[PDB]
Amino acid sequence: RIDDHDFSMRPGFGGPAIPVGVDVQVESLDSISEVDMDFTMTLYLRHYWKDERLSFPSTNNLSMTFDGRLVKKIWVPDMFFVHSKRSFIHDTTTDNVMLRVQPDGKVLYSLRVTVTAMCNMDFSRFPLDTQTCSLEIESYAYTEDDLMLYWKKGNDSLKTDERISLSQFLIQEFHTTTKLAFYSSTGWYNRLYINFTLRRHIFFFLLQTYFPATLMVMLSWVSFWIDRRAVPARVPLGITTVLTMSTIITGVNASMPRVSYIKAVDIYLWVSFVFVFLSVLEYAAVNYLTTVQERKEQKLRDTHAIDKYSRIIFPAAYILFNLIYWSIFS
Amino acid sequence: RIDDHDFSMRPGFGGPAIPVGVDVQVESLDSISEVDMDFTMTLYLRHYWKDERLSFPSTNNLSMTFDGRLVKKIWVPDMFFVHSKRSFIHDTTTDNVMLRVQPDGKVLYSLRVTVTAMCNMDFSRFPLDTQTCSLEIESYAYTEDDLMLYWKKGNDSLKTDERISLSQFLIQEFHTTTKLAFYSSTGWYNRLYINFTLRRHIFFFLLQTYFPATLMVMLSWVSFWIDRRAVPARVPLGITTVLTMSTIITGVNASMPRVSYIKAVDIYLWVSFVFVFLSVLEYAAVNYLTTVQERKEQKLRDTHAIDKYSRIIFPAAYILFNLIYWSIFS
Amino acid sequence: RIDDHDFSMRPGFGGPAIPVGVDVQVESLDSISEVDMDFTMTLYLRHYWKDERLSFPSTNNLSMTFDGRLVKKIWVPDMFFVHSKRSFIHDTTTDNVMLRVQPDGKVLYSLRVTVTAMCNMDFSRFPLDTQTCSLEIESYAYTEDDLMLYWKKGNDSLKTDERISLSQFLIQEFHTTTKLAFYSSTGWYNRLYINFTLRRHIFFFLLQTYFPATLMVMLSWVSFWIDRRAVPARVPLGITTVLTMSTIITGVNASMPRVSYIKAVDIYLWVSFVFVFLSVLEYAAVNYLTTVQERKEQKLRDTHAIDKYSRIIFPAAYILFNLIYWSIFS
Amino acid sequence: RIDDHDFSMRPGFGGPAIPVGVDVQVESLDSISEVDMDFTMTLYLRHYWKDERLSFPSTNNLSMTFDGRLVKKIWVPDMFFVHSKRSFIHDTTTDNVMLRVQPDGKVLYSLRVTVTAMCNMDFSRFPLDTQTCSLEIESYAYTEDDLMLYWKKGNDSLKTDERISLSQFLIQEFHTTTKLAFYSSTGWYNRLYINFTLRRHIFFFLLQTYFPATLMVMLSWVSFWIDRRAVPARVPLGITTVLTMSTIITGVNASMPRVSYIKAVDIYLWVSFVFVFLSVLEYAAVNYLTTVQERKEQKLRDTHAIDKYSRIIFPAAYILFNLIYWSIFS
Amino acid sequence: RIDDHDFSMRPGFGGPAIPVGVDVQVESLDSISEVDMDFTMTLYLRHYWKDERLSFPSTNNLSMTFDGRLVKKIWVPDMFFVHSKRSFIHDTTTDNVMLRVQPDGKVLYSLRVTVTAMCNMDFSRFPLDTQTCSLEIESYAYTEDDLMLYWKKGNDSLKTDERISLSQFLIQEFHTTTKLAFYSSTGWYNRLYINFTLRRHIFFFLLQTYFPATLMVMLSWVSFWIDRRAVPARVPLGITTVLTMSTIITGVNASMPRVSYIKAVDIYLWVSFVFVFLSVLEYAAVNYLTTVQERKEQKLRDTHAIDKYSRIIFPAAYILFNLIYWSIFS
Ligand SMILES: C=C(C)[C@@H]1[C@H]2OC(=O)[C@@H]1[C@]1(O)C[C@H]3O[C@]34C(=O)O[C@H]2[C@]14C
Ligand SMILES: *[C@@H]1O[C@H](CO)[C@@H](O)[C@H](O)[C@H]1NC(C)=O
Ligand SMILES: *[C@@H]1O[C@H](CO)[C@@H](O)[C@H](O)[C@H]1NC(C)=O
Ligand SMILES: *[C@@H]1O[C@H](CO)[C@@H](O)[C@H](O)[C@H]1NC(C)=O
Ligand SMILES: *[C@@H]1O[C@H](CO)[C@@H](O)[C@H](O)[C@H]1NC(C)=O
Ligand SMILES: *[C@@H]1O[C@H](CO)[C@@H](O)[C@H](O)[C@H]1NC(C)=O
Ligand SMILES: *[C@@H]1O[C@H](CO)[C@@H](O)[C@H](O)[C@H]1NC(C)=O
Ligand SMILES: *[C@@H]1O[C@H](CO)[C@@H](O)[C@H](O)[C@H]1NC(C)=O
Ligand SMILES: *[C@@H]1O[C@H](CO)[C@@H](O)[C@H](O)[C@H]1NC(C)=O
Ligand SMILES: *[C@@H]1O[C@H](CO)[C@@H](O)[C@H](O)[C@H]1NC(C)=O
Ligand SMILES: CCCCCCCC
Ligand SMILES: CCCCCCCC
Ligand SMILES: CCCCCCCC
Ligand SMILES: CCCCCCCC
Ligand SMILES: CCCCCC
Ligand SMILES: CCCCCC
Ligand SMILES: CCCCCC
Ligand SMILES: CCCCCC
Ligand SMILES: CCCCCC
Ligand SMILES: CCCCCC
Ligand SMILES: CCCCCC
Ligand SMILES: CCCCCC
Ligand SMILES: CCCCCC
Ligand SMILES: CCCCCC
Ligand SMILES: CCCCCC
Ligand SMILES: CCCCCC
Ligand SMILES: CCCCCC
Ligand SMILES: CCCCCC
Ligand SMILES: [Cl-]
Ligand SMILES: [Cl-]
Repeated sequence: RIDDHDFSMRPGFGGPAIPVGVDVQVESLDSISEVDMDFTMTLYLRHYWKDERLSFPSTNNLSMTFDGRLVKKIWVPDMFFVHSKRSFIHDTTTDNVMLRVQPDGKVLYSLRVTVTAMCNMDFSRFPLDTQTCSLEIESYAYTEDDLMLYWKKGNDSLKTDERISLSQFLIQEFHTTTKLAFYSSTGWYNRLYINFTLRRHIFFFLLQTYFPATLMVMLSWVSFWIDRRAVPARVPLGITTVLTMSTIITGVNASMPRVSYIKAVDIYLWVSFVFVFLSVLEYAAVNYLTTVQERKEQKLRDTHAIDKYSRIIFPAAYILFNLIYWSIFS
Repeated sequence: RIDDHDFSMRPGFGGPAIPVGVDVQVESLDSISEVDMDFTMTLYLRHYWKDERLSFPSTNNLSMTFDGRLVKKIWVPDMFFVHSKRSFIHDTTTDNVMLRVQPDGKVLYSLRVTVTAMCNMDFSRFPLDTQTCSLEIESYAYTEDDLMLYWKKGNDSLKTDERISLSQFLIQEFHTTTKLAFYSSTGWYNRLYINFTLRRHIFFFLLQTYFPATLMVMLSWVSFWIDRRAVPARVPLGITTVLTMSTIITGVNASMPRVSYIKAVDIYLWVSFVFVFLSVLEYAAVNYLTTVQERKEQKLRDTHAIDKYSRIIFPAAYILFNLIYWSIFS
Repeated sequence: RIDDHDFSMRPGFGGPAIPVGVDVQVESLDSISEVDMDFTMTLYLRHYWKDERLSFPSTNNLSMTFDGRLVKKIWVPDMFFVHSKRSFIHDTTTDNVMLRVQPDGKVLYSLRVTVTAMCNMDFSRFPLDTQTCSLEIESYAYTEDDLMLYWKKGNDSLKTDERISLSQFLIQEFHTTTKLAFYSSTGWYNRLYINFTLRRHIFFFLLQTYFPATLMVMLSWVSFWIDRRAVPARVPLGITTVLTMSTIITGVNASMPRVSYIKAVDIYLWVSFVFVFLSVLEYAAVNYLTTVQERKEQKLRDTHAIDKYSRIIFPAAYILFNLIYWSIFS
Repeated sequence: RIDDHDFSMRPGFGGPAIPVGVDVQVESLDSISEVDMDFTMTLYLRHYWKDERLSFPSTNNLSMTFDGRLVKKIWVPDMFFVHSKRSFIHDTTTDNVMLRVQPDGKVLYSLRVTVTAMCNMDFSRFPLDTQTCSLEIESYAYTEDDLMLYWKKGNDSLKTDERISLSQFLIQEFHTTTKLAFYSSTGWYNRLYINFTLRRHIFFFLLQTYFPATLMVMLSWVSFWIDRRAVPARVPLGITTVLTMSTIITGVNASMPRVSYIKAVDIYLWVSFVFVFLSVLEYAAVNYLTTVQERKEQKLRDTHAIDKYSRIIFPAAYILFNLIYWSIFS
Repeated sequence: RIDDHDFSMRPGFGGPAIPVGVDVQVESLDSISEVDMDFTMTLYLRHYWKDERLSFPSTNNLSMTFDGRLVKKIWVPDMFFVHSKRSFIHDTTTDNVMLRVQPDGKVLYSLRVTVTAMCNMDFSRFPLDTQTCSLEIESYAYTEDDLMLYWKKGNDSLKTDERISLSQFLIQEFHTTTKLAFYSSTGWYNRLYINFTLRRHIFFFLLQTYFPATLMVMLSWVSFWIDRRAVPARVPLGITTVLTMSTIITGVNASMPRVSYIKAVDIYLWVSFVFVFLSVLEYAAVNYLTTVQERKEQKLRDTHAIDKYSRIIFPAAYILFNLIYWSIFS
């Protein structure tokens, strides 16, 4: 009896709020953006409510599935995703819409959607960071006085596919919560949350960034073991180490997020750069002192202490730095 | 009585202009494009007007929320964003539209939209710049004689979310204004403005750009303290420092905005490059003078002054440059 | 008699399930993304079923072709692609839809669609890896009690275009299968699968990555055949070889997948890098020992063993590593 | 009286052609793509014509504004942009359409559109080039016998926003013209043209490209003043200068247009590269001659002329090249 | 008399096939993608057929042009592009559709469309390659028994714009062909082909890639003319040349197509790399032999043949390689 009723008014229009239950199955997590600070998810969204205007006579007490072109002729709750950037409903080969109605008016409605939603990421410990994210569901036009939104089975209303995986992150700790939201100009609304945690894998970053910089720092210590008389052997080695470290730094910066603070990897890289710089300065000082001594001996007419002490001081300083660093950012 | 009226005509058609009030809540600022000089904002837009054709009997003077499919059967204000590049209305899971009507005909109409709009950025002080942006709302079809547009609550009609954030900028000073606009061929219209100010964070740029250039300039000064007899040691240091500075400049230029004037960072980088070039020329001059002196000695049959004066002159000049630069731009 | 029936209800509504057969012809395989882990396909999809509501009088028992605007007036199966990211129906110059009806109600329905679908990839043997993929077809609203989905001709139902070719992969082993799916809140559904296997071509990687690293290792081995007394000849060669290998590694990393586990190419490149590093350290040790001996003889007042042994030891270790590597990874 | 007419037929159907006037205001120039040779423009397009089927009684002879849903119910001129690649009408918060009708049937119709259209470009003088572009408006379905398209006022029909600007170009000389177009299979049509000129800002390219190459040539000239007995000093400087120039050329080539002819900047860069190459060859010749003479003198048992002549010849040749180059391309 | 007919059936439904002629004017060739293997074209597509149901009384025997909203109420041929990736019809400021009807029922129907279509490119001779491409037009629903598709004027039915051009290719030899296509499940269909040939310009590659590799190979040959006693001159030169060649190869490989076989440019580049490698090995051999002879002289107590032989062998071998290469690949 579609044609006999006005479906621009909710069930119970003018009376108490109508309960609407929600059930979600998560299908996949498609991508994460560190410059845009958002994520994309595909899910099946289910609604439960009753409308006495949709009853029909039957002897079986069983639900029937209808084509889905009928959805545009009846009242349907208006859910939307808060703090989202873009979304759409899949529609091949037809709209991905299910409608099942029982003889007493109970309705099950189901959509397949894709949502891109924002989140606040902290990179102060990158690439050792851990992030938390949430997707928020809320009705748009109806306040809690007209429509009451809740999880259909409480904590049991959220399911996930076994094939959910991201190549760069470990996904854990799915759960659901609720909260009441307030708008100064419209009223009070009930929000539903889907929360989860992401843990990044660190092997790639270690192998591609920490390994080369440490190797170049250790290469800069070769200079201390070379006879100081070979100036065109010790100067080129230091300057080439500086050039290699700078090129590595640029190549790494080509792929990094940009924030108003500095990530742990930046601290590591610039400490290595300063170490190489100080090695070059030390050799310059040694050469100057040797020349001065030669001039004084001419006027009057072995390993230099600085080299033999730096051979111990430099490795100790780097080892201490690494101990503190991997005790803090473990 | 939707079917009993013609809603292609405005309320008060043929008579005085109909007042329309506006109220905006800002949800987020998504991105800033320095190449295209624009920004993307998501907001809630609310309209207020009275229409006697939409009155209905009641007892409680309370507004009732209707489905939202009636927005295409009644008259609605026609507003658009001026100097925008693209925009859309969110439509998952349905159109994000609210409609509330009071018994006497007062209407509340609400939309959720995403808009990309342009702004004129001045990069002459980059990366220390400050920009002023604005978003403009105006009616399209109706001049001020047909439609009167104003802020609903004065300067209290703009609200912002606590989660507004940008990774590169600090946002401040949201406020609203009005101004009359004129088109030669159509008439006079009234604009509404939303203004805000953006200030860039500078630590990332300092560490990634200013620090390595200073370090390379300081490394170019070691040549002054090395014995002038070691030509195959002093020449490679200068040419390698020049090469490293060139690679750093290229890597920096890869990510910068292009303008017909110079930004502060380019001034700093090219002054450093000139310093390294001059150091190479100084060693060339010393070598030539030494050779000439030796030739004179042969035909007749200590530290060269240039080095001992350059060791003082170069750091003093660079410090003077840094003082002037960081007093001008700070 | 389109106007005499209600086509919001399936044929057999209230009774046994309606059998629906499926045929597919694959037209092309468009692209593969190793970052988002998906593939794009264009195919022709065909549906077969009977509907006695679509009969008409005739003497020929021959199919008639109808315009295709009639598709939106009649009941049609609602197939969708499981685990897909986006899809669309081509619509130039009109919708690519065919409708062909026999006098007794047998219906042939055909669409041209493009689908992007996700697939999990294992990159541990990259670039020698073999990948498998599948596309899944299922009904959205009807369970196996309402709709019976099957392959129309069993194994003969899948045809492919002669022109299917990807520049990076060899495509083989197309075949089909079926499985029964379950959703905890809706019911049981029958899934159809299209399976295929990809084999990557390896010539490009052999030319671009393995060759330069081997050449650089053999170039670094030159150091052991140069007289050890030429320190400013032997040190620069090693440090420049390290710089070149780092440049090569960065250039290769620019185009490689990022996973938490190590790929074969990364193992090869970093083993080569360590070989060069060890060569530099060996020369440093030789220089130090020579200087120590000279000082000892002065206090008391030919080829060094290490170089002679390294000329044999280094190539043998590299050849053994290569044999192991190419036995493990084929 | 919309419902009493058939609006598939133009006014005057079967008789003389209906005149249509056009007036345009340009709002912005959004972007320019040198790779694809196109530009993006946003404009307001206005149409003027008379249709007596749209008359109505009135007492004040004043134009009235209608909702804009009526455009789809009445006849409208069908203008399109020739040689465009894509376009759209802005539709937030509704279609940006104005419709004003006078009591005697005169109609004003106004659209806000964004068009991307091609502009052919000659890069032979890049980056000192000047380009011209045009946007073309034409009727699709009606020939000059059915529709007469003209500029509503003349040269005064084009207005531009005060804020139109580009980050790379100076915009000048907006004006209009008309021409008659012919299609072999359909007929003759009127075209309207909007013409403008773009001139590039040179400074950025000068500083980023010409300055480094000149500095590197002047650095390669340093070799001529170094004592010819310092072979391990003179060879590295030349080879490192060549490497630096190659790196600069690659970094610049990352950003340049690709055409079948040669741009000016390529001429400058490759001439500089040839100069550095020649400097290296001259040093090689000097060393060979010195060794030959030394061997002859030993068997029998000052500055070399080539160096003293190169010190004069190289700067003079480069200065002559610059004097010619900056005169040809002005 | 639109409402008096059922236009869901083709003209002649139940009888012989209806002839449809096709006429095409090509407006532009917009882009070519070598990574995707496709191209984009904009064209005007014209159809001719007769329909007695569209006859109307008249006195002038002339064509009448209709609005184009009638296309959704009458029967229209269903052409589509085979092996296409995406396409659309331009719709600014309205649908770019023309419809003309003669009194006897003959119809001219015209569309302006943009199509992306695939092409199998062969890059063996890149960048000296020549490619052929085609665009295919076919009906979707009607077999050759129901609809006869043919060129309206034979080979004179294809016209091309005078402004068609591509920056990287020369376009030649537009012509048309036809063929009969078979589908195993549906039937036989007529296809129309639009052919063209593309020739790549090679000046860009000759300047950017071949020239510097030849220059670096010739720079490697300088070492043979340098006194062999200057080891720290001849070793650094070779290693720096190797580094420069590797950087050049990386920079050019950054942008080139990837295939399972080797392109001509990679053959040239890697042969050059091998030449530089062999020069380094030759100098190492010379140094070792000289040291061995000096040791023999010590135990007993001119230019080396290898260098003077290589001064002839290396240039001649490179010349032979170039003569063969430029004779095979033209
Ligand atoms: C630019 C580079 C690679 C380095 C720089 O210093 C080095 O040690 C490298 C070397 O290749 C070897 C040595 O000849 C060099 C020189 O004097 O400066 C340069 C030369 C060319
Ligand atoms: C869901 O989990 C939360 C975790 O804190 C818990 O507080 C809540 O009681 C749980 N609800 C159900 C229904 O299990
Ligand atoms: C509310 O009702 C009172 C009467 O009780 C009336 O005076 C007042 O105008 C009403 N307000 C509105 C906004 O309709
Ligand atoms: C709103 O407040 C701002 C605060 O700076 C003020 O400048 C402006 O004049 C105020 N406008 C009105 C209408 O009160
Ligand atoms: C086709 O016609 C034959 C008679 O020649 C008849 O026996 C058969 O049932 C018909 N088939 C269909 C599908 O109508
Ligand atoms: C049917 O074909 C598929 C193709 O992959 C094959 O796997 C399967 O074994 C075949 N089954 C039979 C019964 O032939
Ligand atoms: C213009 O308007 C005046 C009234 O101001 C009216 O008298 C006159 O007839 C109108 N002219 C036309 C051409 O409509
Ligand atoms: C419009 O003005 C321009 C100004 O340069 C002129 O070139 C052109 O001929 C004028 N056209 C007409 C129609 O007056
Ligand atoms: C040609 O047109 C005239 C009307 O001008 C008409 O009378 C005549 O029948 C037409 N001839 C043909 C062959 O259609
Ligand atoms: C059209 O021209 C092509 C050119 O190759 C030729 O093959 C074909 O036979 C021609 N057809 C006609 C009808 O002239
Ligand atoms: C194989 C990875 C080694 C990483 C070492 C990191 C030392 C800080
Ligand atoms: C044609 C390239 C061959 C590369 C072989 C690499 C062996 C480690
Ligand atoms: C700051 C621009 C310098 C340009 C120098 C050009 C020399 C030919
Ligand atoms: C200006 C183009 C030079 C091309 C040289 C090619 C040498 C093989
Ligand atoms: C800059 C190093 C100088 C050393 C003086 C002892
Ligand atoms: C070498 C540091 C490893 C740290 C692992 C958490
Ligand atoms: C955040 C660092 C600021 C430094 C100002 C001199
Ligand atoms: C404002 C122009 C500055 C140029 C500096 C080289
Ligand atoms: C080219 C500069 C050298 C200076 C010697 C007088
Ligand atoms: C398993 C990690 C190997 C790293 C070799 C450098
Ligand atoms: C790195 C120096 C090696 C010294 C071993 C005796
Ligand atoms: C390679 C240059 C040699 C010069 C002989 C005059
Ligand atoms: C630049 C000074 C040159 C002197 C030549 C004798
Ligand atoms: C240094 C060349 C400047 C040219 C200005 C047009
Ligand atoms: C055509 C490929 C040849 C490869 C030779 C190693
Ligand atoms: C590595 C090549 C050395 C040549 C003398 C055996
Ligand atoms: C002395 C010049 C030899 C040239 C051989 C090609
Ligand atoms: C096709 C021209 C080749 C020129 C090689 C020097
Ligand atoms: Cl580099
Ligand atoms: Cl480099």
